Amino acid sequence: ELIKENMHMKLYMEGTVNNHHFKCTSEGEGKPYEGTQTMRIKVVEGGPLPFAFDILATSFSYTFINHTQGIPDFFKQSFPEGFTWERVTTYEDGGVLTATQDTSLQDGCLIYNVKIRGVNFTSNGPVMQKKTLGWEAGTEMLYPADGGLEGRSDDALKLVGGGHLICNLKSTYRSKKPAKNLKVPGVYYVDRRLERIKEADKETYVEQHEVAVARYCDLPSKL
Repeated sequence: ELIKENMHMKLYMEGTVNNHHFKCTSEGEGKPYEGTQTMRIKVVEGGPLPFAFDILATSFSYTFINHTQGIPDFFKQSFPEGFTWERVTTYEDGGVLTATQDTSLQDGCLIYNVKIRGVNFTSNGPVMQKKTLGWEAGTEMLYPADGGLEGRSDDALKLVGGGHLICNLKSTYRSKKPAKNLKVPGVYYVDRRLERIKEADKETYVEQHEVAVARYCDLPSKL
């Protein structure tokens, strides 16, 4: 098939957070049908970043979700054309980060092109002060909306001192195939655990791992 048991990826990211410009690149690999993946990330312009790398972590890969129980897989079905994602992330203490991503497949390698714009982060808040300690595991709900899918989650960012900062994610997923080799699923959920494995040099080198598994809701139904 086009999405093999093992797949590699390359990513290019550019953006600005509170008017601080940066670029990142990454390379990695994963098992798309197991829902696991690793990325080795470099900040290649604008490093060291004057803000928590964690706010970028969820912008570095939907092809690597284990879609269990035969859930129609909008992402894997989109190849060879690929798909795009876009998102607004709203932090409860003010910051808003928008992201646009193109996912393509080129000579057997997944290629990600991501652009990020973050504004209104409080200068003495935990993001700008680099007082974060990674993400809690989380659940995204995905549902069909306008010949595509949308997604929603509320995620918890760990803070120095043991607290959490919550943000809300609203995503839209659009296939580059025009619904002709694409079966779109019903409402479903993706459970994820994204972990930072290594970092060096003021977060200008970061290794990240994610496991992501899609599921219907299991619970018994009276109807």
